[PDB]
Amino acid sequence: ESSAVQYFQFYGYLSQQQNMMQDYVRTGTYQRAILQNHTDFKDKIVLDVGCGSGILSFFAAQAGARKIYAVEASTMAQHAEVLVKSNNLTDRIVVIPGKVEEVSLPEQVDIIISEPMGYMLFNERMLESYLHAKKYLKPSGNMFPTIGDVHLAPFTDEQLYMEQFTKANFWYQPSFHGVDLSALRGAAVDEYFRQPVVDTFDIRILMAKSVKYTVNFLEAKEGDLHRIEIPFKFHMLHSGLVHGLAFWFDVAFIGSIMTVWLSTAPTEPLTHWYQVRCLFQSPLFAKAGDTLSGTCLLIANKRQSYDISIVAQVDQTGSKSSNLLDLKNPFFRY
Amino acid sequence: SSAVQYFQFYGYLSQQQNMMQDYVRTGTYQRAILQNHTDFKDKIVLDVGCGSGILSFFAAQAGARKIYAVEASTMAQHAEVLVKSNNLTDRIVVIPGKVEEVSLPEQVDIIISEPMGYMLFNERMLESYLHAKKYLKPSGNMFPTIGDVHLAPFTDEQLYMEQFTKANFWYQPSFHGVDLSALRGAAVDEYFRQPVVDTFDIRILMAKSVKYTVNFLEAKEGDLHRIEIPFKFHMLHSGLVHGLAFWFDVAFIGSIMTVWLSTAPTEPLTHWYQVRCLFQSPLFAKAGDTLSGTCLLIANKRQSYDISIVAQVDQTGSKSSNLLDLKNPFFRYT
Ligand SMILES: NC[C@@H](CC[C@H](N)C(=O)O)C[C@H]1O[C@@H](n2cnc3c(N)ncnc32)[C@H](O)[C@@H]1O
Ligand SMILES: NC[C@@H](CC[C@H](N)C(=O)O)C[C@H]1O[C@@H](n2cnc3c(N)ncnc32)[C@H](O)[C@@H]1O
Repeated sequence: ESSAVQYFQFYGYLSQQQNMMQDYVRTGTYQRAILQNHTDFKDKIVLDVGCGSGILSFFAAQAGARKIYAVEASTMAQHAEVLVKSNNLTDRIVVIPGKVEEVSLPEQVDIIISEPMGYMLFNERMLESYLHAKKYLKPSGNMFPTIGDVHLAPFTDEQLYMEQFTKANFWYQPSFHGVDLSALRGAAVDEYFRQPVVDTFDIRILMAKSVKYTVNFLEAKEGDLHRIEIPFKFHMLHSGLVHGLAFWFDVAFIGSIMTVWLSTAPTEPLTHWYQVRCLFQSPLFAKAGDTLSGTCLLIANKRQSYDISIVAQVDQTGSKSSNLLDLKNPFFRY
Repeated sequence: SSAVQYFQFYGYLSQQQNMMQDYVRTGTYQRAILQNHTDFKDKIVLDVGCGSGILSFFAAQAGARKIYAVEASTMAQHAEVLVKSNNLTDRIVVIPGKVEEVSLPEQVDIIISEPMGYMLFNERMLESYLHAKKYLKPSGNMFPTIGDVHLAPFTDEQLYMEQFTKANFWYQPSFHGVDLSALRGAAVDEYFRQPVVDTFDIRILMAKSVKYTVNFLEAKEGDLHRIEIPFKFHMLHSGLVHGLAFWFDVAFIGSIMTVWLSTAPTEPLTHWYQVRCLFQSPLFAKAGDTLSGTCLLIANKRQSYDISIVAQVDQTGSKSSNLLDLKNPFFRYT
């Protein structure tokens, strides 16, 4: 409820915009996607969903768009309008303060642009507002990004596991200043392992080819994203302990001229999204040739995020791990 | 509304652990309670905001007959588990709820609490601690008994320049084609509004500190809604005053012994560090000059304070006026 207030306050700070804008892979790929697909913009009507500082709307204008509606719900809207004026684009970019679910637009649009992707793609639940915005999209219209692929792969990383395990085991102490805390170990492990780990890693820690789950933004309905079910079956390529699942995502800007990809894969140049790892509370032993199967379930919550459920098992042994994660509250290990 | 987020934060075992592991903090509380055993032996105790229960366990180690441990977060349930597993059900009673809303079955001899935040007053929990005196027997004691806030002018060219280094990101005429320069002034203002949390060498301090004292035995809840701290500094060192540094001490004034808990820069580091409020316009002062003004802390709806600092060099008449948001500190400690 009031969780939404804090969400939009976060985006009101220029300090946050600076960090975002300094992701050169993010900013550069968006610009390339838009400019190299200029025919998708030339003399067209554009909607920018959550424009922030206005940067994507400026790209749209660079690509020759006739009119851009730049919708922003935080007080960043005021700073956007300052930039539109100072950059002499008042005749083309129209900042509209407010939520995209609530504002009126005078016109339907040829193309929607946005950066709705959060950590693990889904965090922030902005994909829903992005899909909601399709009420303004003409029949023959496009969305940038067009689709999104989430990848997941099993990883081995004892150092990470043991760091999180060691923190939780503070609550295994039997005489902390003479007090037995040990009755709370189970609660601590639950809590610490509930946090997804945001950082990057060497790809050599991945034990199988990634499973991918695609969302088509042209086709999906807002309601589809309330419950996201991702089944998986990994064919294990290396033997060892599986400490959890690594997550990343790519998005594609499928234009009339080119498809441009923005990847957050660990094989690609680093972005501010990094990668996301969900640890198992207890690792699963797998041998090469084994199959690790189960289900990643994402359930939309009232905190602009998802409750994550990961159930995984080594088919050959019946060894099973069940995990609950709180995507809203990641551990930023970088 | 932001009270809900406040209590959610303390519902995490990791946040409780953060404070428990502050050795200076937790060890000093234990030593103040145990070394003043006669203030506790066979006595009735109220622990305001018991969290994990750790201070209530210390009161039990010191021989208290009965300890009412009040906790408003869901941490109350975990504290209860610890009381059971430590076989202290007969002596420690966990009462879930806000100290302003629950009922106690009897009046107490002594109130213990750790309600300090940054610059002493952040989080406004001292209002709850003072509110709790409605449960205190006449001539009952409080641990801590008094609190001192210290302020002193500092010089720190590196810290000051940093603000411009960061804000100057906006001072560029073609960021991917966009003139960002019109936002530089707003970016500067933003950074100066955040109090800086980290530690420093005492050599940066330009004058003897002044102190503002709260006597918890005497103070009323309402006294903390507006805190006016006048200051006159007779300058020890010539230089540019880049702002005011803040720290605090509390004293536990027991029957046997007074024990001090200090967060001073001359003392070992605690989880509170120290806090510096910068001046966007610095003040030049020579040794022997007097730097006078007022630091006014005005309580706000976000469990924090709006900080207004006005300072002048009496000899030159040159002044600096500053507004900071204590709810949004910059954590600089690296
Ligand atoms: N993480 C990227 C960020 C900026 C991207 C931008 N393109 C930048 O680079 O500046 C998303 C933006 O979307 C806004 N936002 C989120 N939801 C909504 C909404 N429902 N209605 C309007 N704005 C929203 C939110 O306040 C934020 O400023
Ligand atoms: N300062 C940190 C901590 C000390 C923990 C422990 N004592 C430690 O020293 O380790 C304060 C505790 O007070 C609770 N709290 C804050 N306000 C209230 C209130 N009005 N009513 C009940 N609980 C409150 C709050 O949820 C938190 O658990």
